[PDB]
Amino acid sequence: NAMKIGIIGAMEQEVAILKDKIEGLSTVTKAGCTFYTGTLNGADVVLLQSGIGKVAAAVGTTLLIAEHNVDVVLNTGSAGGFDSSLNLGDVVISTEVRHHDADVTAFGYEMGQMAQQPAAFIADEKLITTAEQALTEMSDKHAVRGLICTGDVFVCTPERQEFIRTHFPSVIAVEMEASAIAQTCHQFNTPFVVVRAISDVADKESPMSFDEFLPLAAQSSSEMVLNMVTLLK
Amino acid sequence: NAMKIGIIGAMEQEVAILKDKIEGLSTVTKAGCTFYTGTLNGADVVLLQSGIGKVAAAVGTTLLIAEHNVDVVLNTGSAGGFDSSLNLGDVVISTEVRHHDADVTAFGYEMGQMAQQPAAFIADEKLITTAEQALTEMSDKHAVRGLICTGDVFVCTPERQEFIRTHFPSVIAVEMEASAIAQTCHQFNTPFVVVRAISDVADKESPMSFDEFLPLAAQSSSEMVLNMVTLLK
Ligand SMILES: Nc1ncnc2cc[nH]c12
Ligand SMILES: Nc1ncnc2cc[nH]c12
Ligand SMILES: [Ca+2]
Ligand SMILES: [Ca+2]
Ligand SMILES: [Ca+2]
Ligand SMILES: [Cl-]
Ligand SMILES: [Cl-]
Ligand SMILES: [Cl-]
Ligand SMILES: [Cl-]
Ligand SMILES: [Cl-]
Repeated sequence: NAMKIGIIGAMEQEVAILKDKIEGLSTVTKAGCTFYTGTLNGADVVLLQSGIGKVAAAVGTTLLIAEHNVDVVLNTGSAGGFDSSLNLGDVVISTEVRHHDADVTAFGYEMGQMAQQPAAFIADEKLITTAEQALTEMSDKHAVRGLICTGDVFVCTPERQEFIRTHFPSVIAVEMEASAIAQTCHQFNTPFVVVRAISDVADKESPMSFDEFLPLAAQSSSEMVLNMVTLLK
Repeated sequence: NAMKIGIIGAMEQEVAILKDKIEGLSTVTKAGCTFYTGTLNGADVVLLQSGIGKVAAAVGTTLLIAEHNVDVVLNTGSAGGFDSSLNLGDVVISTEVRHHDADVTAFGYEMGQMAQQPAAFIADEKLITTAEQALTEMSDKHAVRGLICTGDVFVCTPERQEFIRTHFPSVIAVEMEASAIAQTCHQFNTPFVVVRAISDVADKESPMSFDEFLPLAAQSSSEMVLNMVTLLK
């Protein structure tokens, strides 16, 4: 018996680096998802390319846990930076994750809290400790640990930035899958962590420059995840 | 072999009427979802209580299709009315569904279209025909057929109604799961239809009157689904 490590990225570029390192690779496709199973430095992994956004991530995470038998989930890829200390390419590690675009305050929930869910999804303590160790193995890579907020939006306006900061002042980064991954993992009682890297600062120029910085972000976040899975073997 | 009809409702009250009609019932729970399997007037059904919101609906729909082997999906329950002809308790039938809260327009997608997804999810022609025949079997029940818009929000402010109407002028009703169910069905190439009923008109009065009319909405939409399953079996 060994841990089975799920790794989730949304986009082809976010998974390709890790894909090509897997040994004893097998491939499955289902519901628009691709699953690459094998070993990464002797760790048993299942690497999922989910697609973008909350529903795609939830579909894929569900399959990853229910059909691919993973024990923990690591979410890799790019994110939009909100913490002022971040630079492009820097790592972000989730302490917790929230939906920035959920509002059932009608019924007394706090902003971001989905009905019947906790207000925040707490990343696993052991996986955070593993992420810290993984970061030390990189060459002078800066990270920030903190709240990651997700919505079905690529944030690129000052108005949407101000809404998010009004309700989630501690937010360090935004993206489009983490809270779906985290919620699904909560429903399945599965440990998770998000270890992404910054592609942009979620401003008006960001949609145009995303593509130029995605390779950097994918490289950083992939190097984190490779170091983590090796630590977990 | 017979068609296996999946039926999805978010809340206990949305599934309770149908649950008690099932014959040869068996129950299982997974990931915060409850699945009620048996027959409804001789049709093979799997009735899912998913939970509220897009992620919960996606998790449940994924299990319903992948693990419970359903061939079609009917989404039941309550919705907030937008079309001016709708009264409390009236039925809404989806022609198509969109995410009202998705925005990746800066990458060229249209409003509401998720990246890597079609702009709208089209309800199945045969299931819509069946819904129309079910509606005729009711005693003088008014319905509107049209676009249903989903988001992770219980809509109850004029500002949010105005945003939705600005971007989706043909919307007939809003709710919190349909686009997740429909996207998941798209990904699984599974037919779907939404056949909900009106609990409120998505205004400032709607948070505190929802509960009074949820039983009415559950009654109408359950009667539609029961009529449909008899026809589809
Ligand atoms: N600005 C942004 N908004 C949402 N997701 C991402 C992912 C990278 N940049 C982002
Ligand atoms: N006003 C509303 N907004 C979202 N979903 C529902 C479901 C019933 N009424 C609704
Ligand atoms: Ca062992
Ligand atoms: Ca290789
Ligand atoms: Ca560019
Ligand atoms: Cl890509
Ligand atoms: Cl920090
Ligand atoms: Cl209920
Ligand atoms: Cl949800
Ligand atoms: Cl009509």
